[PDB]
Amino acid sequence: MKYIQTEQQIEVPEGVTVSIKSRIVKVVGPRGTLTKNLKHIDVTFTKVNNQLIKVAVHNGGRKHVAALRTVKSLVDNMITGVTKGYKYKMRYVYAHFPINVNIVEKDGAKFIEVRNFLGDKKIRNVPVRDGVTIEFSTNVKDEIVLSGNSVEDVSQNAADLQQICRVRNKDIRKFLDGIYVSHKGFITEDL
Amino acid sequence: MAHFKEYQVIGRRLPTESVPEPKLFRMRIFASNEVIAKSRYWYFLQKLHKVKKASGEIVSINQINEAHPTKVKNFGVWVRYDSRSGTHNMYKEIRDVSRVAAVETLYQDMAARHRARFRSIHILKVAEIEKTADVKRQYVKQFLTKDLKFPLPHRVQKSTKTFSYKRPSTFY
Amino acid sequence: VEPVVVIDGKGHLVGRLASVVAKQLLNGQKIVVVRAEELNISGEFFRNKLKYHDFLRKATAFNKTRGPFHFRAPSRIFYKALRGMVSHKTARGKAALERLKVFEGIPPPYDKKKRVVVPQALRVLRLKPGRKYTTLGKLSTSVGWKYEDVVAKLEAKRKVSSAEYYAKKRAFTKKVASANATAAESDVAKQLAALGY
Amino acid sequence: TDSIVKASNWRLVEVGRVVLIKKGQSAGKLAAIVEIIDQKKVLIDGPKAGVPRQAINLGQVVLTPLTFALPRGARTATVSKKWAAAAVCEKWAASSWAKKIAQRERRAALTDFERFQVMVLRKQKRYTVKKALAKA
RNA sequence: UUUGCUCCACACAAUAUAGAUGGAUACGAAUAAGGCGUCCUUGUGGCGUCGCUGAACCAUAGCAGGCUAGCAACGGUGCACUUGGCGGAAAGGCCUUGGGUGCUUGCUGGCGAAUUGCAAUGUCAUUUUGCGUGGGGAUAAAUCAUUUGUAUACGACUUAGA
RNA sequence: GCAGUCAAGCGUUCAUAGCGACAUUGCUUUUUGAUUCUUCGAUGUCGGCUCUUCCUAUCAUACCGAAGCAGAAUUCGGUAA
RNA sequence: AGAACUGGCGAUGCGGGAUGAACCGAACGUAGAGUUAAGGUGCCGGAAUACACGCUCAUCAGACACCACAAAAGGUGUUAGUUCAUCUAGACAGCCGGACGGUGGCCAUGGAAGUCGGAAUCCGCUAAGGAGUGUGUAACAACUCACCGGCCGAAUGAACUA
RNA sequence: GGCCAGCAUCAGUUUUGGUGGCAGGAUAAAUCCAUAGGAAUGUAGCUUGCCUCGGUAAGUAUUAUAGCCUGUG
Ligand SMILES: [K+]
Ligand SMILES: [Mg+2]
Ligand SMILES: [Mg+2]
Ligand SMILES: [Mg+2]
Ligand SMILES: [Mg+2]
Ligand SMILES: [Mg+2]
Ligand SMILES: [Mg+2]
Ligand SMILES: [Mg+2]
Ligand SMILES: [Mg+2]
Ligand SMILES: [Mg+2]
Ligand SMILES: [Mg+2]
Ligand SMILES: [Mg+2]
Ligand SMILES: [Mg+2]
Ligand SMILES: [Mg+2]
Ligand SMILES: [Mg+2]
Repeated sequence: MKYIQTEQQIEVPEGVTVSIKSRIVKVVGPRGTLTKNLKHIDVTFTKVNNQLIKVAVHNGGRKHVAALRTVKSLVDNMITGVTKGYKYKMRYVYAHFPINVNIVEKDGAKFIEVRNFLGDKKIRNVPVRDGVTIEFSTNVKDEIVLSGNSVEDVSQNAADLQQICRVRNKDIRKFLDGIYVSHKGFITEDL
Repeated sequence: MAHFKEYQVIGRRLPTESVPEPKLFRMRIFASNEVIAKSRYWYFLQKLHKVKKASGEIVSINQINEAHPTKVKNFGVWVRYDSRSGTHNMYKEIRDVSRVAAVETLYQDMAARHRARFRSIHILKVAEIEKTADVKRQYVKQFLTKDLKFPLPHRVQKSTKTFSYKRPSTFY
Repeated sequence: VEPVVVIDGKGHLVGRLASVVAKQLLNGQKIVVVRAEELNISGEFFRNKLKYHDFLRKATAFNKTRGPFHFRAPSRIFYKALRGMVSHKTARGKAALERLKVFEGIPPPYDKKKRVVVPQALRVLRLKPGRKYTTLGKLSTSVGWKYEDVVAKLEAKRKVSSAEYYAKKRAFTKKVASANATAAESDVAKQLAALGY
Repeated sequence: TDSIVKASNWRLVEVGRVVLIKKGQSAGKLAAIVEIIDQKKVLIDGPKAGVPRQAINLGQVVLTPLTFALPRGARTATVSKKWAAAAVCEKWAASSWAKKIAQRERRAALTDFERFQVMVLRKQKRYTVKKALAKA
């Protein structure tokens, strides 16, 4: 249909500064600085009042306007990650063999090490992406917590941990063992 | 067929001893020239009434010029066209300054979107939508908003020379 | 309009650039193409990789050394396009092809010479925005070109040197512009402006 | 501490936008967008320069940075009046763009004797400028 | 080497020309963005300005560009010297110091041009080679034959021999 | 010969895990025909042996999805020569 | 493989369909100039990287008749339409709150508690509430949905066509 | 006299520009002018509501401190 103009609003809270040169977005907040290259989308950013950015697509087709809202969501996630942070809680699930998850170092590289998954003698190692913090939750049995500014990095680190523990050659409806994301929220409570 | 003109064509169904002064049927035909206009008149008249060019006569043919060719109008266009597997009526809307321009746009659009050639299309009606909010197509409605402005991003300048020494810009 | 035209191949839509260049050589113009690794091809990198693999499987069955030769370097890919658009089996086509040089990066003969572009072959002017395109250097590396890193390193070095040259030139140009801005209200300058200069 | 977003200001297809006709019967005259037909088509009117009121493809004109207040659909007399009040011709002639067009037309109009005089004057100005550049 | 070889300079003979006829005139990156100028609190900063093509810029007057006389200014430019630096991707080029010499159309004079007859590319470029005149430089190998067998149909290979 | 579509039914209940009637759309040229265009001043007529290469409609091996996949075994399917 | 009519090839070059007896165009003495046919005009290749409105992104894209193949059936890919509906008297989505009394209704089911269940989908209060929409439990207790509200703000749903 | 050309004025064929006078149509339609009537993507004005300059929102209001549409001449 080639809609004349489509636009989305990105709300900027008080303690956040958004610097957008051509299509490289830098978001600065209390928790840190995030950066995203969006030169692949052909959108136009415009600051309105220092609390509102508008992102627009002119003469855009269906896919172009579909990507506009994706741009808005990505910038919103950047802002949410520098203000509230992102935290993913994963639970270990096993029928018989306890899963042994720890943090080890290889040349100072901070791997999540998984042993005894379904009795395996193989040691699985999932690197920790920079910016992601791993904390093992006390008062909850078999819970690993991944926290960070970038939802992309924390969710991909959690997904790597989940994927490393896929069951092979078994009915997965029965052999349900693995490390599964049980919660995805923010670092700051009740916000 | 070409850049269109609109003609009124009036034909007669030639008088006989029993029926002098026959009924003088008129049509509005979009065609590139008067020959095609009269051919189209006989085509549609043969579709409608018991007559043909051999048993009838063209009483008049007159180009109808747009009354206000320099005012932008919204047109509702009812067409009937043959697809590859059937016949369909469709209603479309075209923004243009004249009926002939709207009909040229319509033929282009039918050929582009439904691969319907001129021979497969009947223009049932072209009418100015006098009142906005009777425009019922979004691709026309979006141009009827107040204070409509829009940029033209990524301007491409046509070079008159093979080689440029500047690494051009698409600013506008 | 020059004895040699040096085309900076960066972002230049290999087929359209090849068409322009082939016509230029056949018309008798000497062409030097630089930065062939930064040429573009419309379509996804995976598409163009698949096309090159279709090219790769073609070979003389009884002796592969007779078959079509699959050159991996970006300059030779561009050369293949040009040769396919030149009548290369005739003496005229041979002469046209000797009127051509293609390089990865900008080697020392041409790094201090003016580079031109071809607007009718430029990707940013030709391709619809949002259309995916391939970079010749990436494609060439994927199909077995060995010198992407060396070319990139030498290009970074050349860019440092060329930026220093341009800083000096910009300073001198500002000086000349100031000296022309002064004596712009002179009688000679007013007469020149009256005549259009 | 303030958000910075580069504005990237475009020339807008809008009623009152001044355009320069680049090809056609007008070919170098100023006209005003009277209203917008489609994404690619506008109704323009150039009554001061002699551009007839017409629907034109946006690819046949180049938008100028000049705009003036004009109501949508304004007729030719109204366009003329508002154009005169906004003094569009003076604003356009003051721009480097129109000055460049005029300079290229003047250079095209130079005779051979005038070109010789241009050479002599350029040599004189060059002597002065090179001396100044060596001094500084 | 019945004076051989090489380099440079000059002259003379050839030899051709995928095709000179003012100058290939150097940022990088982006293009839903940039260039330049300027300012500061030096940034993804503010302000100003430009584009809308090189239709530019530079160069360009003088018997294919002669011979002369001045003015003005210490500029521009050619040459051969020369100071130092940078350049290895195919550098073989780029920049810079100093003096010398010529030209200078920045400006103002004096003389010359004709008859190539009303046009005729009306010969102005550079590619190789040879020769002669000077200057400078250096003073071997390879193959056959013989020999080895790490080789081998023959060639080839791989060894040895003042 | 191989592969689709529909889905009445089978599959304890459940059309489609796996199948699938009545119909119907195709593909292939490893079947056999049909034809008689080439060859009757001659293209050496079975099979095997030997050897190379190609195809994929994959038997195995690699990695996977599905199941009427608890395990084991197996079946259906994908990328794959 | 066999007939009808015509036009062809055979017997025929020429321009076009890359190529080809038959197709398209056009039939032919030797030349010059002009204009065209069919077919083309990015480059090969003579001729607009012409103008204009749309459509299409293909991890097997498509690209001019004869002709050198592809079908049924499918796809919230994307485009344009047909018809029927909902909707500022607030449409669909999401979130939040409730979602009854009689009544754990009767019948029974081993155990059913609005819901393994069987008939009626009972009345009242109703904005709404179905003897319930489903789940859960041996049953329960309990949830959950339809449903109704709050927010939200203008579009939405379905079946079809190509 | 032979060979090869240059220009001018013509003739035959043709190609490519500049410019003049007419004819027709709805004696183009338009624009423009005048007039009558309208509504809106509602201009001025006016009322209600905000408050960061002072502007904005909702109504009313058919030319006013913009205009436009239609008919007629
Ligand atoms: K035979
Ligand atoms: Mg198993
Ligand atoms: Mg190799
Ligand atoms: Mg036969
Ligand atoms: Mg024989
Ligand atoms: Mg034989
Ligand atoms: Mg044989
Ligand atoms: Mg397969
Ligand atoms: Mg015969
Ligand atoms: Mg024939
Ligand atoms: Mg063919
Ligand atoms: Mg002839
Ligand atoms: Mg050509
Ligand atoms: Mg189909
Ligand atoms: Mg004549």
